[PDB]
Amino acid sequence: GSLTEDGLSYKEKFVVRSYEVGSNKTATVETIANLLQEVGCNHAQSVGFSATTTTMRKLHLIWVTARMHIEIYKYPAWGDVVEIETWCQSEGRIGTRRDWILKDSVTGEVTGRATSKWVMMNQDTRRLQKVSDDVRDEYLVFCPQEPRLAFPEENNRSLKKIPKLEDPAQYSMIGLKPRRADLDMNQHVNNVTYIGWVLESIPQEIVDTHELQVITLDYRRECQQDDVVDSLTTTTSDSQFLHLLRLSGDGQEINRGTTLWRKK
Amino acid sequence: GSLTEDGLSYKEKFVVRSYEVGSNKTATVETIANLLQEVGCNHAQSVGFSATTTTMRKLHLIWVTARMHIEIYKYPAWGDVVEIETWCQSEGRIGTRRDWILKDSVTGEVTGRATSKWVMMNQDTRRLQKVSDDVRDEYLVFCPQEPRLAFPEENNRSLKKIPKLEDPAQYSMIGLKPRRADLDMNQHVNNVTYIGWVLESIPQEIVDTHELQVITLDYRRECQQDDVVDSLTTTTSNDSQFLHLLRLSGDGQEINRGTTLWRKK
Ligand SMILES: Cc1cc(C)nc(N)n1
Ligand SMILES: Cc1cc(C)nc(N)n1
Repeated sequence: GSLTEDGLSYKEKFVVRSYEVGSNKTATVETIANLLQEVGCNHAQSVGFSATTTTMRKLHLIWVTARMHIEIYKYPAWGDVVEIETWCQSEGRIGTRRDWILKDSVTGEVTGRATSKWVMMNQDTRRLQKVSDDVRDEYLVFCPQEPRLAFPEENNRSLKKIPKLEDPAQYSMIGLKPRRADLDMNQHVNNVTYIGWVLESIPQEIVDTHELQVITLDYRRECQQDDVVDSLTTTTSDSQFLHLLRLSGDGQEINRGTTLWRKK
Repeated sequence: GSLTEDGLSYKEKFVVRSYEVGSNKTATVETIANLLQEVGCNHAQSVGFSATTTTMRKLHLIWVTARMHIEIYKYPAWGDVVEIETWCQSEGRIGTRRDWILKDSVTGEVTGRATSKWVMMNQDTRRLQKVSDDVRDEYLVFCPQEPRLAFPEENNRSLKKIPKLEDPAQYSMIGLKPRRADLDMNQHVNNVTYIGWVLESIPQEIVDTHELQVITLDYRRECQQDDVVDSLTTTTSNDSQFLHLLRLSGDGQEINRGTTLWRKK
């Protein structure tokens, strides 16, 4: 991978691996979510980060995902080359936004796109807060000044309010515990695991007869290593579903989202 | 990736990804096991396989893993290039053997090596069978004629008999169900998931103060999508040895058994 000519975005090609595809011989949405996360990490290293800034490290402040939205038009097949272009952008005092464009390496056409909202939060306390001093100026030099959105369209699927799933849920997958492979380098549950857990309540018949077109996921709380999750789903409709991830015990909401599926 | 000059082995380089490393910023043993499986799939595709042969597809026979042995000297760090060289070899009427050599792309030294035993199974009835004469002459052209072992040694740990864990187990991880990410393109539980499940019963303190040096894993039965596994472990030993056992939570049907060796950091 490498930064573009202007240095305001990063590009990287990937070859789809055999263990990364589903029954239809095309990359799974979790594989795509992993590749976006990988290209975002490389963009952060290529600009001098480790993701954190100078003032963000002297003060115990980290970046945490608040929302992830992924729209796929074509899933790359096992063996295909896919180029993802990512970039950061300021969103005022709210936080940072990171967008991605998935392209086919042979045809050059956009096969998918994604957007994500990020918030501040103290590492040692887990608050929210916001700052504009050194922090805003530190990443402003690595972001395009004029608006560059992956989903520009006024009133689009990436900015909609997600409602809370009412009980009882139509479908459910209970007793979901994360394992060492689900944790990251800091021993925190990877954000991609929540995507796989949300899709665990989707019926197998829906998966075998439909393709996941859109997936919006709001992040409310972090599932810990010793926690157990309950995935809940209800059909609201193409097929639309409302999702809810909560701790098996108290019923503490950790995630909520929506999925759209097209007939094959 | 690409086949070597003689065409009797395949080489492929990989860049270690951020999501593929553990707490020590080095690739996990499951990531390594995935890269060996990926380089093995590309070697099969490059020689004209898909990894069944012409007679194997006609007779409804497939290749199944019976044993996996992995010995790691150095785990590649996040961002490092690692080149794995794999090759097939006939093992008489028992089956095939596939070996791997992990090397560092910058220093060129061997950072790990692995071996695996494969058997022929009827796709439909899941009945194991000895390799017939017609099948052996189809893949012999893609295997080196003279013995080429990754673990040649007189008494290596890749050919040792693994005993069954006695009850009660010292450590255990109960209620392990596979998810859609654990299944492969044929909806079968990936062989790498069993490695991650075996290590689920290993204490967190052992992981945080030791590095996995050797892992031998015998495959007895396959875990299905709707099955639940119980991982069991017992210490048998500076180095620490453990005996493992994977069994279905219900009936207690053994699906896997193995051993792990760990050295102090
Ligand atoms: C916005 C947000 C996201 C996450 C994962 N946790 C918290 N507390 N807040
Ligand atoms: C040797 C072997 C391996 C597996 C996964 N299943 C069976 N039946 N036999």
